[PDB]
This record gives sequence, C-alpha cells and structure tokens, in this order.
Amino acid sequence: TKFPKFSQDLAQDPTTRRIWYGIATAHDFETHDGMTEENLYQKIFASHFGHIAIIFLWTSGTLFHVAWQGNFEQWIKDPLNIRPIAHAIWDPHFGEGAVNAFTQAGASNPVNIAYSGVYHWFYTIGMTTNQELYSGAVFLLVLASLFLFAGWLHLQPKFRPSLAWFKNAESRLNHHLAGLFGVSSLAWAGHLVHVAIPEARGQHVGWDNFLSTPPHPAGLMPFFTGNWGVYAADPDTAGHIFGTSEGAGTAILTFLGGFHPQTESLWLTDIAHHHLAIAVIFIIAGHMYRTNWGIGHSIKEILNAHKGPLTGAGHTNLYDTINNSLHFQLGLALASLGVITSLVAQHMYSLPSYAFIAQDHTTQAALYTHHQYIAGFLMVGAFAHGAIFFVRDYDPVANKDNVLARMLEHKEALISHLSWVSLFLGFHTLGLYVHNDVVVAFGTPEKQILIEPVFAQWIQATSGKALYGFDVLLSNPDSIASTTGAAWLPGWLDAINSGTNSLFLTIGPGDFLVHHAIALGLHTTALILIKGALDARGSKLMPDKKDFGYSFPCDGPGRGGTCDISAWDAFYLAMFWMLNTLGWLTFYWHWKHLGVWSGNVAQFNENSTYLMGWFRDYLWANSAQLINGYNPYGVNNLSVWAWMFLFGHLVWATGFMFLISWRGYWQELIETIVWAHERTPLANLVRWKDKPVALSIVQARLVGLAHFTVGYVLTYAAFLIASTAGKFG
Amino acid sequence: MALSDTQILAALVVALLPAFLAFRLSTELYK
Amino acid sequence: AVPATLSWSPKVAGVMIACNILAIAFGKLTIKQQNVGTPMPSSNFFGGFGLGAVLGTASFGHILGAGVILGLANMGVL
Amino acid sequence: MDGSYAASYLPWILIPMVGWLFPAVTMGLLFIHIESE
Amino acid sequence: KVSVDNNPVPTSFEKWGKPGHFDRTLARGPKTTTWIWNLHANAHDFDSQTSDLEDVSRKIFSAHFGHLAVVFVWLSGMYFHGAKFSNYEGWLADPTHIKPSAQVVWPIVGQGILNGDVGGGFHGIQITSGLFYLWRASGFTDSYQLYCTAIGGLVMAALMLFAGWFHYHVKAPKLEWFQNVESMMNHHLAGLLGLGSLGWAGHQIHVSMPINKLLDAGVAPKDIPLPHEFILEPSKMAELYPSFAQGLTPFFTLNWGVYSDFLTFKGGLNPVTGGLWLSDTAHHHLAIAVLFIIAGHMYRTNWGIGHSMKEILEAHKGPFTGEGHKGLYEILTTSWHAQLAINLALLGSLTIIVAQHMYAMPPYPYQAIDYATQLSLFTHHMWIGGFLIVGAGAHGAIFMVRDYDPAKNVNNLLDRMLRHRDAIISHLNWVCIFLGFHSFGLYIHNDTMRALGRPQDMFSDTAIQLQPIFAQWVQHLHTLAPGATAPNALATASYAFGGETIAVAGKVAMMPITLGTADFMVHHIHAFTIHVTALILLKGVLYARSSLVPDKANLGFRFPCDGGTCQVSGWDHVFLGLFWMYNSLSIVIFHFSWKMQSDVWGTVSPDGSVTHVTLGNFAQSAITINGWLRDFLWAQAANVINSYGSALSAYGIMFLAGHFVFAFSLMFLFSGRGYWQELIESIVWAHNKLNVAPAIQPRALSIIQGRAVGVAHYLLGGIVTTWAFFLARSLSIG
Amino acid sequence: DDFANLTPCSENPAYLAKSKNFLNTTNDPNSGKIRAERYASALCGPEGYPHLIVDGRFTHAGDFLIPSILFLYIAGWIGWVGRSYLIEIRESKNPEMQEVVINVPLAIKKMLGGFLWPLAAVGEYTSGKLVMKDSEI
Amino acid sequence: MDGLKSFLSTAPVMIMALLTFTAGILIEFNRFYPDLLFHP
Ligand code: CLA
Ligand SMILES: CC1=C(/C=C/C(C)=C\C=C\C(C)=C\C=C\C=C(C)\C=C\C=C(C)/C=C/C2=C(C)C(=O)CCC2(C)C)C(C)(C)CCC1
Ligand SMILES: CC1=C(/C=C/C(C)=C/C=C/C(C)=C/C=C/C=C(C)/C=C/C=C(C)/C=C/C2=C(C)CCCC2(C)C)C(C)(C)CCC1
Ligand SMILES: [Cl-]
Repeated sequence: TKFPKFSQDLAQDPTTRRIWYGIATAHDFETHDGMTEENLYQKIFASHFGHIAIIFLWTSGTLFHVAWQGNFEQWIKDPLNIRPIAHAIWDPHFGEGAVNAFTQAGASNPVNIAYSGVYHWFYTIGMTTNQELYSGAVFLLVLASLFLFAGWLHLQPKFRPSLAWFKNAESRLNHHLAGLFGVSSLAWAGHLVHVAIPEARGQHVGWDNFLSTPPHPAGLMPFFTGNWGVYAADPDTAGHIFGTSEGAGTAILTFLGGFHPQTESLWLTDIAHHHLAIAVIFIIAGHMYRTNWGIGHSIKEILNAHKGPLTGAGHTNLYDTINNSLHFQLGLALASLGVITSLVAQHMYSLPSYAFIAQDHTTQAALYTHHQYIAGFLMVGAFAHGAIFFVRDYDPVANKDNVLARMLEHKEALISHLSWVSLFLGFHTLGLYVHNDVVVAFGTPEKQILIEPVFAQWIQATSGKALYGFDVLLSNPDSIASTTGAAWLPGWLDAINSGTNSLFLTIGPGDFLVHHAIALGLHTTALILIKGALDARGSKLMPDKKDFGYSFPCDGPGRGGTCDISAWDAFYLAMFWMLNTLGWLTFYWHWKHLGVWSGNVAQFNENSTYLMGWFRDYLWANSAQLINGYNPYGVNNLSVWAWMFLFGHLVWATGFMFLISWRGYWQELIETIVWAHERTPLANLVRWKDKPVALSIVQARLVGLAHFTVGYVLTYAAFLIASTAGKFG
Repeated sequence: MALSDTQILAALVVALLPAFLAFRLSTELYK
Repeated sequence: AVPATLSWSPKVAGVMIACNILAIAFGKLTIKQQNVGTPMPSSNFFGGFGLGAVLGTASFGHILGAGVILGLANMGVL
Repeated sequence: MDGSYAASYLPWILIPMVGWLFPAVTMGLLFIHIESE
Repeated sequence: KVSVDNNPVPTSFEKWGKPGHFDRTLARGPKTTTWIWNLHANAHDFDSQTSDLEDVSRKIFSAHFGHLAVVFVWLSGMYFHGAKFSNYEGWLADPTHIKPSAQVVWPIVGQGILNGDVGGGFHGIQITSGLFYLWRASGFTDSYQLYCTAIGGLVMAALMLFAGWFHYHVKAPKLEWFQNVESMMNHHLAGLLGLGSLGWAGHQIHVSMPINKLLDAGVAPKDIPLPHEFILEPSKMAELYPSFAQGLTPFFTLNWGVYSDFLTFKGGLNPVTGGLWLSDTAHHHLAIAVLFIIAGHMYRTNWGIGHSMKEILEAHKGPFTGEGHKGLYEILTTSWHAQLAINLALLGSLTIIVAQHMYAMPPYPYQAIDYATQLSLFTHHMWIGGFLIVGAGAHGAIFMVRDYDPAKNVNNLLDRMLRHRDAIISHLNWVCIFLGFHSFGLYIHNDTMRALGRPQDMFSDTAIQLQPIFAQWVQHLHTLAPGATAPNALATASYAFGGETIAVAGKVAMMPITLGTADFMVHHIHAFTIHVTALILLKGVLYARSSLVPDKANLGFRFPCDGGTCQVSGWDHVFLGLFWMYNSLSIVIFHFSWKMQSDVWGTVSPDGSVTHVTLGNFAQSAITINGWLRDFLWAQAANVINSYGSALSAYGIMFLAGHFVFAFSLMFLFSGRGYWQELIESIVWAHNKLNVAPAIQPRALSIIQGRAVGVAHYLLGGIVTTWAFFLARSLSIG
Repeated sequence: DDFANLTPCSENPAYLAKSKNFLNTTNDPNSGKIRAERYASALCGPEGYPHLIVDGRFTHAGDFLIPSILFLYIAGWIGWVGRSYLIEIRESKNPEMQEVVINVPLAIKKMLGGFLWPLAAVGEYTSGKLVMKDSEI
Repeated sequence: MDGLKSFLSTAPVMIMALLTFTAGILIEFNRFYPDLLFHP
C-alpha cells in the first residue's frame, strides 16, 4: 500500500513479495517512479555525502575503542610481544571458562585481539598516547558531521547543483587529480616530514610545538635555493632503534630503498619523498583539461581523433556515451578500484610500510585476505554494471561502428576463444595435479611432472635476485641497469637477497601449478561475466532480451525458455567462480607463508604439487587448534573462532536449500500451512495483511547466494585467523 | 594514561551531533 | 531342560485322529467352496468334499495334532 | 564481565539499548510503516 | 491357468541397429543431442512404449529374467575370483592371523602397491564383503568347490537368458496368467521362500554343521571329510551328533526332542568364532520353512479351499473409512507401478533391517572381529535400503499420475486419503518442525554452552541428562529373557542388549551397547531426518495429480514446470527426497561407526579389561556439532589422508575423487539450461567458422535432466567419499 | 649458471639416497633401478625429484618440445579426420543417422588418411576450404 | 547380419571399442617401457 513509495506497482502487490522487492530496489534510483535525470544526480550526490560520513564514523569508532579499551600505550613499548587489543567484551552469556580464556593480552577484563593492523599504522604515523587517539576520534566525529550537513545542504533548493555541473568532466578531473590526489599526497608528505619522522627519532612534535620545531635544521632556504641535496644527507643508520634517537639521522627525504633493519618496514624518509614526488606529478596531471581559460585538452576532441583503419570509427562519440551513462562510469570505477585493491594486497605483504607489522603474521594474513576479497567483489561489480550499461544506456546509433559497437560484433569470437582458454587451462592444470596425486599415491613421487616457473624466476632475477643464477640486468653487476649509480640499488639488492622477508619469495614447481589454477579462475570468471555483458542485449535463444531489463521475472506463463539467460544470472554464476578463485589464491598465500614464517618452506615446496598435500598438510593439519577452541576439557581464546567456524559451515549449507530447490515445491507447502492456520480455532482470528508466498526464482538465488557467500567468508576467516593465531601467539 | 570518565562521556555528547545530522539527511533523502 | 517329547504309542495315535476329526468337522462347517476341483471317488463317505477339501482338512488336522501332541507332551499331561 | 576501562558502567546501558530497544523500536516502526495504508 | 501365445515376436537383429525403435518419436532418428539422452531415459519405460497391459507384462517378465542372468554372472565372478585369485585356503587354516583377499591387481604404472601383504605371503586387495566368512559357514574347504559353484552360476545365468528369450519370443504368458496373484503368493511363499529355507536347513544340517564343528575343534581343513562323505557314511554324522543314530523315525513320530543335539536354541554366539551357532540357524530355517509352507496354502487357486484376496480386502471397512479397502485389488492387479511402489518400500525397509540385525547378531564366523567387514556390510545395506525406499515414493507418484482412475476409486481409502491430504501434510509439517527444533536445537544448545565455558548447562550424562529410559527398559527385558520369558533359550538373542563380552582372538566380537544422553540425542535426529524424508516423498505422491497447478496429471510424472510453478512434478519430489535420504542415512552410518568404535570394538586384555578403538569418547563428544567435526571426522580421517604410499593409497585417491564429484555436481544444481544453451551458440559459431559443425544440433540438457545429473553426481561424490573414509579407517583399526 | 637453485640428479645427495629405493613399477624386478639411471640426467631440486625446463632451450627439448610435437601431430590427426568424416556425410540424405550409427567403412578410410593432415590443412586453407567466410554463416 | 553389423557400428559400441583399443596400446607400451617422464 504505502511501502514502497517509489514503486506504485510493488505497493499494489498483495503478497509478501512487496516487502522483499521494496528493499531490493530501494537504491536503484533510475527505476523509481517520476525520477528525473537532474534529480537522480542530486540524490546520488547527497547519498555519497552519507557514505563518506559513515566511513569517518567507522574510523572514529576504531580510534575510540582502541584508546578507551585497548592497550596501545603498553603495546608501543613492546610491539613484538604484546598482542594489540581491539575492544572489550561485555557478554552476559559468558561462563567462567570463557571469561578467563578471553582475559588476555594483559587486560583485566575479557577482550578481543585486534588483527586489523591499526596499532602498527597509528604507531608508525607518530601517534603514541591514548589522548592523541582520542583527539583523532573526536576530530573524525566533527568531520563526519560536516559531510552529513553538506549532504543535507546540497539537497536544499538554492544549493542543488545543476545537471550541467555534474556533467563537467574536464573540471572534475582537473580538481580531483591536482587537488584530491595531488594536494592530499603533498599534505601527507607534510605530516610525515613534520610529525611522523621526528616521532620515529624520539622527538615529540604535536599541535603545541610544530610551529616552532623545523623538521630540518637547514630550514626552507635550501628548498628555494635549489640545494635539495641537504635534505637527504645524514639518513637514519642501520642501527637506528625506531622511536628513539639512538642511531637516528636528520634527513627528511631519502631514496635508500629496502627495509628498516629493526622494524622490517620501508624507511619513513623514503615514504615521505615518495608522497612528495607523486604529489608533483598529480598536480601537473591536473592541468591537462580545459575548464575556463582556453588552455588544456578537450576529452571529446581527443576521443574523436583516435581512430584507425582497423577499428572503424575508433573512439568516436565515447565522450557522450561515458559522460551520459552512470553505469559505464561506475563500471570503470569499480574495475579500476578492483585492480588497485589487489595491487594494495600484493605490495603491502611484500613491501610493508608499518613498523613491526611484518612480524604480526595473523595481521598480515588477515589484511591480504581482506583486500583480495574486496578486490574480487569489486571486479564482479564492474562487469555487472558493465552489463547494466548495455541493457539500459547503450545507444547503437550513437556508438555506430566505434570500438564499443565492434565488441558486440565479434562477441561470438570473444566468447568462443574465452571458452577455449578456460578449457585449455582446466584440462591440463587439473590433469597435472591428478597425475602427481596418482604417482605420489603409488609411492613414486619422482615421477611427478614438476615444471620450474622459469619465466617468473627470470623476472625476479631482473630485479636483482641472484638465487637462480640467471645473471640478467639488476642481477648482473655489469649490466648498464646495474651501474647507473641509483641511490636505492644497494638497499633494494640487500632486501631482495636477504631471504628473511616476503619480497619476491622463492618459487618452484608448486607455485607454477597454483598460478595456472589462478589463471583458470580469472579466465573462467571473466568468461561468465563477459558472456553476460555481451549477450545482455539479446541472443538467438531470446532475440528480444534488451527490452526486459538486467533482471526480469521468468516464471510467467509461456516464458519457460527465458530463464537463466538474464545478465543478472551471469552475475549470479560468476560469484561462485569469484569465490572459488579467491579461495585458491588465499589458500596459496596462507600455506606458503606458514612455511616461510616457521622456516619450513620445504613442506609447501614438496607437498604443494599434488592435491592431497593441500588437503592434508594445509587444511587438515592447520585445523587442529581451531577445532579445539572448545572441547570436553575446557575452552581457550580460540573458542569464538571455533564457534564461528561451525557457524560459517552452517550458513554456507543453508544456502544450498535456496540454490537447489525451486519455488513450486515451497509454494504448495506454504498453501498447506495457510490451510492449517485458517482452520485452527482461536488462531484463524488473526489475519495477515500480506498473503504469504514462496520466494521468487530470482529472490531465492539471491538469498541462496547470500548465505553461500557469508558462510564462505566467515568459515575461512575463522580458519585463517585461528590457525595463524594459534601457531604464532 | 588511560582516558577519564569525563572524556568518554564527552565523546557521547559530541556523537549526538552526527546522529542529529544523520537523521536530517536521511529524512531529506526520503523526500 | 529341553521340552519333553513322547515316543510314539497308541496314545499319540488317538490324539492325532481326534484332532483330524475336529479339523474335518470344522472344515465341513466353515469351508465356503467344498466340492470344487478334483472330486473324490465316492463323495458320499466324505460329506460331499472334493479332493481339495479332503486334503485341506487332513492337513489342518495334522497341524492341530502336532501342536496338541507337542503341547501336551511338553506339560507332561500325555 | 566487569571492566577496568573508564566508565565501565556504560556497556550495562548501551548494549541492552542497542541489543533490545533499538531492534524493538526499529522492528515496530518498520512493520507498522510497512503494514500501513 | 497356463495360457501363452506362440511366437509373438520374431527373433531378428534388424532393430538392434536402429536405436530408439521402441518409441515412435525416437524411431525417426536424431535432430538434436536431446534425442541421445531421451533414448537412454525411455529405454525401459515399457508402459509408455505400448498401451496394452499384456504386452507390458511380457516385457517385464522377460526383463526380470535378464536381471537374474546379470546377478548370476556377478555371483559367478565372486566365486571364481575366490577360487583362483584369493587366499581362501590359507585364511581357512588360520582365520585369526590372515586377512581375506580376493582381488589381485596387475603390476602396471606402479599400481601393484595395492597388493598389500594380507598374511601368509599372499599379496592382494583386502576384501570387506565378508565372502570368506559366508563360504566358511557354507562348508567350503578347497578352491575346487568354489570353482564348481562359479561354473554353476554361469550355467544358471545362461538358463535365465534362455528363459527370458523363450518366454518373450516363443511362449509369452497371457495377461490372465500374470493376474493370478493368489497362485503367485502360494508358490512364492511355500515354493520359493518355504522350500528355499527347507533346502538350506538340510544343507546346514548335513554339510555346514559337521564341517564347521570340526573346524571349530581345530581340525585342519585338509583332514576334514568332504561334505558327501557324511551322507555316504552316516556313522560319521552319528559320532558328531549321536541323535542321527535314530534316523528319521523321531521326526515322523513327533518325538522331536531327540534332535536337540543339532536343533538347538542356544542363542548368543559361538565362543570360538564369534558368530551365531549353526545349530540355532538350522532350527531357525527349519522353523521358518514350516511357517512359510503353511502360509502358502492360504489363497484359493483351483480347489475351492483358500481365501480370495479380493473378498478379504472388500470385507475390511469401517465407519471412519467409507468403502474402506474396496477397489485396491483392481489397482494391484492392473498397475505394475502400484506393485513396484509397495515392493520397493518393503524391500528397502527389509534391507535396512538386515543391516541392523546382522551387526548385532553376527551370523558368520569371524565376521564380528573383522571391523572392516562389519562396517562395510552395515553401511552397504543401509544405502541399498534407502535408495529403494526413495524409489517407492517415485513409483508411487508415477502410479497416481498414470494409473490412478478416480472414477474407479470412490470413497475408498485411497480416495479418502487424497481428500484430507492438506491435513496430513500440515500435521506432518509440524512434527518435522518440532523434531528439528528439539533434536538439532539440543546440539546447537550444547555447542553454545560448551563454547561459553558453561559445561554444567549442557545436555549430557555429567550435566542435564536425557536418558532413553524406554530403550534402557527394553534392553533390560531382553537381558532377562533367557530363562524367564524365553525359558528354553540358554542365552540372550544379542549381547548388544546386555550380558557378557564375547572376545575372539583378543578382540571384541560383541558386548552390551549402553545408551545414554548422546544416544538419546542422535536417535531423535534419526526420527527428524526420516520424518522429513517421508514428508517430501509422501507429499509428492499425494500432490502428484492436483495442487496452484491443477490438472497436473496431464503434464505427467516428469515435467519441468507448469503455467513460479517449478519443482512441482512428482519427479521433482524424488529429486528433493534423494538429498534428504542421503542426509538421513549419512548420520545413521556415522552414528554406527562412531558408537561401535567408541563403546564396542577394541582389544580385550587377558585379565578382561577392554580398550576401545576411540577410548569411549562418544559420550562426551557426540553431544556437540564440534565434537562430530573434531573427534569423528577430523580425527578418523587421518587414516585415509595418510594412505598415500601404502596399500591403502587407493582409498586416499577415491577420497579425493568423491570430494571432486560432489563439487562438480554443484555446477548442475546451482545453474540452469538457459545459460548453457547461449554458451553453446557461441561455441557452435566457432565450429561453423571452420565448417566442422555437427549435423546433430548440440542442446543444453533439459531442466529435469540437469536436476537428475546434479543429484546423481552429488550422491555419487558424497557416498564415494564416505566409502573411502570408512574402508581406510576400518582397515586400519583392526 | 642458470638454474643454480637446481642440481643434476646424478649429483644431488637427496636423489642418490632415494634413487636406491625406487619401487618397481612393473613386473620387471629392475624397473626401479632403470628409472634411477634414466632420471639421473635430469635436474633435481633439494627434495631430489626431477624438474622440467620448458623455457625453450634445446638442451631440454625432451622435457616439453618433443612431447609437444608428438601430441599436436596426434591431436591434429584426430581432429582432421573427424572433420573430414563430418563434412562428407553432410552430403548424404540422412547425415544425422551417420553420426549415431557410424559408417565404419568410410570412417576407416578417413582415419587411415590422417597422417598427411598437416599438408591437407595447408592445402584447404590456401584453397578457401578450411575457413568459412563470415558472410557464409 | 545387417542388423548386427549396424548395432556394432552404433556410437557407444564404436567409442568403447576405440577407447578399449587406445587403452590397450597405452597400457602395453607402459608395460614394456615404463616410467618415461621425458624423451631421453
Ligand atoms: C569442482 C567443480 C567444478 C568443475 C570441475 C567445473 C568445471 C567446469 N566449469 Mg563449472 N561450475 C561449478 C563447478 C565446477 N565446474 C560451480 C559450483 C558453478 C556454479 C553454478 C559452476 C559454474 C560454471 C559456469 C557458469 C561455467 C563453468 C565452466 C566450467 C568449465 C571451466 C573450464 C575447465 O576447467 O575446463 C576443463 C574441464 C573440466 C575440469 C571438467 C572435468 C573434466 C574431467 C575430469 C575429465 C573427463 C571425464 C570423462 C568425461 C569421464 C566421465 C565419467 C564416466 C562416464 C567415465 C568446466 C567444464 C565454464 C565453461 O563451460 O567454460 C567452457 C562456464 O561457463 N562452470
Ligand atoms: C597558510 C599557508 C601556509 C601556512 C600553513 C601552516 C603554518 C600550517 C598548515 C597546516 C595544515 C594545512 C594542516 C593540516 C592538517 C590536516 C589534517 C590533520 C587532516 C587529517 C585528516 C584525516 C582524514 C585524518 C584521519 C585520521 C585521524 C584523525 C587519526 O587520528 C588516525 C589516522 C587517520 C585515520 C588518518 C603556507 C605558508 C605553508 C602555504 C600557504 C598557505
Ligand atoms: C563489459 C563492459 C565494461 C566493463 C569492463 C571491465 C570490467 C574491464 C576490466 C578491465 C581490466 C581489469 C583491465 C586491466 C588491465 C591492465 C593492464 C592493461 C595492465 C598493464 C600493465 C602494464 C603495461 C605494466 C607495465 C610495466 C610492467 C609490467 C613492469 C614495470 C614497468 C611497467 C610499468 C612498464 C565497461 C564498464 C567498460 C562498460 C562496457 C562493457
Ligand atoms: Cl566439543
């Protein structure tokens, strides 16, 4: 009736479907009745202010609970032995055993151990007291308030931006490149130079004295005189003790490379010069597009000029296509953010920046797994909204014969070749694993097919790793690349050849097989997503798929052949492969590091070449402590993870019910329940307002996928944390 | 040193500001 | 220990014959289709029974006789 | 289940509110609004 | 009575090279790959191939002959490999130190490692079928006897094939012959079951008992007289059993007491072998034979005497059931599916009873102490029974769609059942919900309490107790029965109920299986899963014809959807029932495996103390889900996952093989044909581009087949996983 | 020295210890000994198992190149003859029936002529009989 | 005869015959020349 107000059709639905679909379409503003393009952008703009405020509030909570209930001040005095505390536990359901078990990390009350790495982050950037953490938390509350007010303000009549304002691509790129990226990076370099670096050298710098405490004794005169070399002289010595003046230098900008010997993290002076350098580039990059002064580039002119004889119209009219389609823009943003998020995961574990975090193995595992899963979700979303663009926004006439239109032209070639490579990888990668399993099973492990990852090893050699003896480029002292006199080379070569870190881990046949398994997952997930996007507008089975929508009901009479072919169904299928691919790579990352951390790299090297090795040495072996979190003899600090481990297993299985069964069985079952209610004395008096009905076909798949995904994530998270935490503190 | 009781209570009072503003923004978005 | 059984004697014969007579009388009064199928050479002496009724009552009689003889022997009454 | 942290009485108040009153008020308001008109 | 038609079907190979001949649509040849799948799916759906009941019956009768030939060939193999590729003779001379083996692999690509040392210098795969124990009980002593049995089986297989061909292509019985159910019951009660049990009783008395008595006395197998020597020289029998001196006179004079030396009621188990006394089994089969033969003269065939099954059915009607049982005789004499539905339900239930009774009353010598054989036999026959019961639901639904005529069933029990079907399912729905909450909820309760460090709040023997007092009471009565309610029985029917511990070769054969809180909880889990499985299948039968989706009978037993109305067909309920049957039976066999290892099986010290396989951890661990995960699955899976490089490595391989097939099935269960058809279009384009497109157009699997494929691979993967898990574990504990 | 992390099997201490206990994979009592001698020429890791090099160097052509050539010849043979049979039956009245009931005399003819498939494939490609024009489908 | 010949020419018989023949070649080659991991 009333709810949903944005859909009269849904509001008139007399069944419980009204409630479910009202929630699932709440944020699809484009489909709301009476929605206009100008009001669409303004509503999105205000919603974005809300999301930013939530992020600041979330960050404020992290700071507040650490300062209030954590052990930050105790932790900084012994980072390698004290376990950081996330927040206190107040659970009246706890028994005597649980209270003692969770009274840990030196606390006087039950607490949870933090694995987010915030302790290492806060300490590295110069925070040393609970008061400073408290000040930051309060500051973020005010900052969150400002954006909440801004969202409300820019929804008022006089302050609503015009549609042309939202379409000014050139101005936004200039501002966000130079200002949002460049100035922010420059400002962060300022914090590092004026606060973080002095704190690492035992010098207190805060708001009370930063004005009277020059970051460098030479002042700013060298900067304006061109004598920039002064800021790099006298760097921190290899014997520097982080947080103290012992062995500390005076340089504020360096290019040492490698890791700080004690903290096993990147030099802060290098990080400062890094963020200063990219700030200059970003600021320059932000002057490329013309806004109001004639100079600069027109993006429309650039796109319409890049066309050749092999791609027809080339990039013609793509400025209008992208600028007028929010789904195209969202797809590009998600795809770019997805790639960057994986880059963060890949380069943070190998090139850690936070002091002592390389020795917090559970935190490293949690962070890599966390951001890789986020990357996987972003990549799926990018293709999902790419498919939505084709269904809703793509205009064949405007994009006639351009690169976009030609992608739809050779879609059969694209899909067929993607099918082949997936089959090509799957047949032979699985075959080699099974070959090794059988020969090892028959007591002949010497008959395994063990392929040396020569190409990857060669790349490591080009960066200076001399283990493989390829003697190429940076691994070759006589190479022109090696004799350049680069400042970072001595530090970098030491780090890559130390063998005591995760920088270019040594790889072997085990790494070869799993990397090709990852390639199978990537290509297969892309195949499903790309097929959904390219076939979204129609196929031979359903030539008129475009005029039905991204997701459409396929349970109507005469629509038996319209099921499973919507672009939404491609997303649904791709989610399973995304989770599977992430499972393979996270298993790979964790098992390999377990050997590296414990020094027994031989286990992974020898047992990762057949699947029974993963089953036995990784899954079975590392579950022992987890499943003993609680047992007939008592409980320990892993009891919660053991309970969550079974909880994830249960939620995962519950998803099978929605994924396997179909609506018809449950609709008739509900009818019997409805029959019983209407005939039970004293109960038929109570009458429902919405007629109970079984879940729709699309809804059941979404619900089933939700239980599947939640159980998938929760199960591994408990195993990942408990197995690592149990082994290493 | 550890945070004082007044500091914890003071944070709660400050948190009423984003709470009130969040209510206004949500109501405005509902329109 | 084992239930007592009786070595054959005229007493055993009397019980078996008596049980057979009871089965014949019971069959004559309860069988619905008596003179159906193969007939007897002289049905006058068999109360109209056919071959099937004659064998059926006799078979039932032997079963009753075995149960009675074993039961009475078990209790020592015979 | 006590607490050495400052203002250790706050969880005794906030958690029941976040755990009992907030879901109760939320469910009541949403169900009434969803089942209105 | 006997009436046949001469040479109705010429014998010709012409139709062999014309696949799909049996169906008019398929006989025209393939246009798409769907034709290939339909050919195999509809091959043996005879009633859809011809509308004449007489023709359908003739195909069934000869088809059943073909199945018997297949079974005989399988039996012939078992005896042959026992005769030629086994260590039966070596094992027979030392059963307590040699493990049975009857399969030897060729040494190729290193698979010869599977020929493990089973003792006595023999190398081969250790068998868990219990064939050696059966053969020893049967009196087999040398390979030649097994070889002769193998040859006989092949001859019988040939005879069955000839009979099948003869009774279809030459002399096919008329419909009236098949519908003589009174005669069939008489012959198959008195003739098949009656004489079969009488004949076997004669075998045990004259062959099995004397040979086994000598074997149990320590006589070397080669020194034991051959079976016929006891008949040619009855004095040999008299020495072992003096009552044989009196001959058959006691039998005919009703002086049966003298035969008490070989027709016994000992009960319990043979101390030497740990199996049932063969004298008890002989009296058992003799008594059974008399009962079945008597039962087989009940129905009237040709001589007036006997009951009419139609008359019996029509007479049993009451005030609460209208016409009562009227009309059922017509259904059961005109619908093969109705008969198959009943027979599958009872035969499936019978197989489950076989598993339950055989483990607790081990009939074969040395079976009880071979834990691999005990676990294998129980698990195997549990699965067979479960599948057959699901079949009863399938063919019950098929009957409703195809053969049920409402006009011929007015106000009878079948018609009345369809009227209150909503009441049946609604109430069955509630009890399932009640059982689920109050059975699985207890485990969730215990998991939470133990995790929270509150053991005193759990449901356990050391905590809040749920004692199965009724089961405990029954066990007490059965323990007291010998001498009080079964005065002539010397020992209890099974030591599982109570009493002494039977130990053979230092291992426990059987001992009391005590029941506590953990047993109470799991037993009510079984009630929950069985009730739910019955709900799905019963709902399928009751709603096979009507609703939502009226006139469902028109669509048929197998239809994708109606017009959401997907998964409403009778077939779709079988699809869901299979998952729950798998879920139900998986817990049953897990319950059996853990309980026996924890509380029954183990080593017996010379003093008498028993050390169980898992040290009695069932009581405190089986009350939480974490306990099952940790103490049962994780702990006992160590054997299979560590099997690589040993003779058990094959189970390690199949353990991973099962996990793979289970995962592979999810591709079919979670997806639909629409996506795959579109994918095939792009692939077809590539084949067209190279002029290599097939004439038979590729098609995605039908909606029903996709579900059928998914469940088939799901069950295969899950069952194979457990199979490897059980065999590797049980072969490693003793 | 490339592959410094590896070592010849004949000089790898782990291989030497394990190679003396290689199991016999067939009924030949010396099969395990023969395998020990054969694999001695390969490169081994620390664990003593042979590793294969597929970067293209001809000193390890036997690792992947020679197996690769043999597979492609066999694979192309199978595909080419199957394609030839499929095309030919397409010219008959009932091509579908000849896909489920094979024309064995025709199939054998095609199969025995697959040893020249690389030449036949080149000839068809140049004569426009291998690839169909996009406008033709 | 013609019907039997056609039956032996059916797809399932033919593929099983080819697979059986192919399996025999591979098995027999490995029986005489086992453990070939690479071309010497
Ligand atoms: C372990 C589970 C599993 C496996 C093995 C596969 C395998 C496959 N999927 Mg599937 N999938 C799965 C789960 C799985 N899927 C799940 C849970 C979902 C979610 C619904 C999907 C959804 C999905 C989609 C949407 C797609 C795939 C695709 C693929 C293919 C990927 C390429 C490849 O590996 O080719 C190599 C092939 C294999 C590994 C298959 C197994 C080969 C066996 C081991 C050898 C042959 C055995 C032989 C026939 C004997 C038969 C048995 C007996 C009679 C003798 C392949 C057929 C893609 C595809 O079709 O690409 C072309 C595709 O589009 N899958
Ligand atoms: C006038 C003027 C000049 C003089 C400037 C002078 C004399 C001082 C300028 C000071 C400035 C511009 C300070 C800016 C500080 C910004 C901050 C502090 C922003 C923080 C933002 C966030 C989001 C923080 C988040 C977090 C918090 C709060 C935590 O506590 C934990 C970490 C993290 C989560 C990151 C010069 C001549 C130079 C140039 C021309 C203009
Ligand atoms: C469907 C669709 C869509 C979507 C899409 C997507 C989702 C995509 C993605 C994509 C991706 C995801 C991509 C990626 C890429 C990457 C790349 C391309 C890279 C490159 C790199 C480089 C080139 C590098 C280089 C280097 C090295 C390696 C070393 C050092 C040095 C240097 C730097 C030189 C859209 C929305 C458009 C719309 C339409 C439709
Ligand atoms: Cl537990």
